[PDB]
Amino acid sequence: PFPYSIDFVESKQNEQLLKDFHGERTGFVQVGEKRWFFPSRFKQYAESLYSFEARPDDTWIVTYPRSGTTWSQEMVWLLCNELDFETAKSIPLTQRFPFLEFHLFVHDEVKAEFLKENEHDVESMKFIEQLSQPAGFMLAEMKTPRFIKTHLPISLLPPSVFEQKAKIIYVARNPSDVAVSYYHLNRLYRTQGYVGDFETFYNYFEKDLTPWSPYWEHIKEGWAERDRENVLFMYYEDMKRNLPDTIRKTAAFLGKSFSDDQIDTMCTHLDIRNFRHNKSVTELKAVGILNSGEQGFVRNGQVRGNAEEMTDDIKRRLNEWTERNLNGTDIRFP
Ligand SMILES: [Cl-]
Repeated sequence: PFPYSIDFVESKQNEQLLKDFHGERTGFVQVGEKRWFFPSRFKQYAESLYSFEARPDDTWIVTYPRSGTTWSQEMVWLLCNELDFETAKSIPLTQRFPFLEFHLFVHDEVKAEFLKENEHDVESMKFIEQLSQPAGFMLAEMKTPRFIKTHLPISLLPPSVFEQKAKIIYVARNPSDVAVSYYHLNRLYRTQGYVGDFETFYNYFEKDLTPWSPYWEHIKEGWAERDRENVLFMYYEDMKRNLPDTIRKTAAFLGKSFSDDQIDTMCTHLDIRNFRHNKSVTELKAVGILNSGEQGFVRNGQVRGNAEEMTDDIKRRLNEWTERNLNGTDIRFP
């Protein structure tokens, strides 16, 4: 029984969101007192998501979007699979490390466009249809330890995750870098279908009218669980600043043990230079669900601490938003 209210966004805001977000064609919902933001299919799948059955040997990665999720998944999958680089290379990360709630973001009317554009390839069409099915069905069938990615906040996780004490890695990333990266995610994924500029996107993000917002409630919930024995909380910039410490610490949290030589191969694999050529960074592309015109940011990233999309006005608003939300907490980005 799904315990929280699911209400459509107020009529006029909902109308404006549909003008700017072409990946959704019915509308957007806000969930419970914190008003967690989702497209319409959340209402259809809320019960089946919430009653998903975690296992005590599951490894969950829980992040706000573009908070180091793909890099962490690659690091974690390898640490839990005896550094099997060959298997990691040959099987896509989306199969090795499925995304619990991706199916929320495949609207029937957008799916029909994808199918039209791939109508002459039966395998492409099966792939697209599967995107719209819950990952939970194939996860439930697995008889080996599972690796689950989600952006669902702590308060919307299946209660079975904490009941079973499944291990959770929570990664937090500073809101300036999240805003710019999440903007690019919204342009890259036609399931989002965002058409506007960075400033219009920041306006939505600051109002918690982007999926999995409120951002600050996401971070605070993660911070409020980090003391549990089955939760490891890290800041994105700390993880990237010291790969050897990140790898050892993560390995230790997961109950795994590796040599200096093994830690070194994992540092090489996860180095920004090599990771830029990793398959998990570049299937979605082949059926044209990724926008091939938006691979600029994928190839190049942002100028560190001064994204070209950033304006002094938006910088100042990010500072004030940060102050309002972190005042009277001990949360501090590196
Ligand atoms: Cl950070």
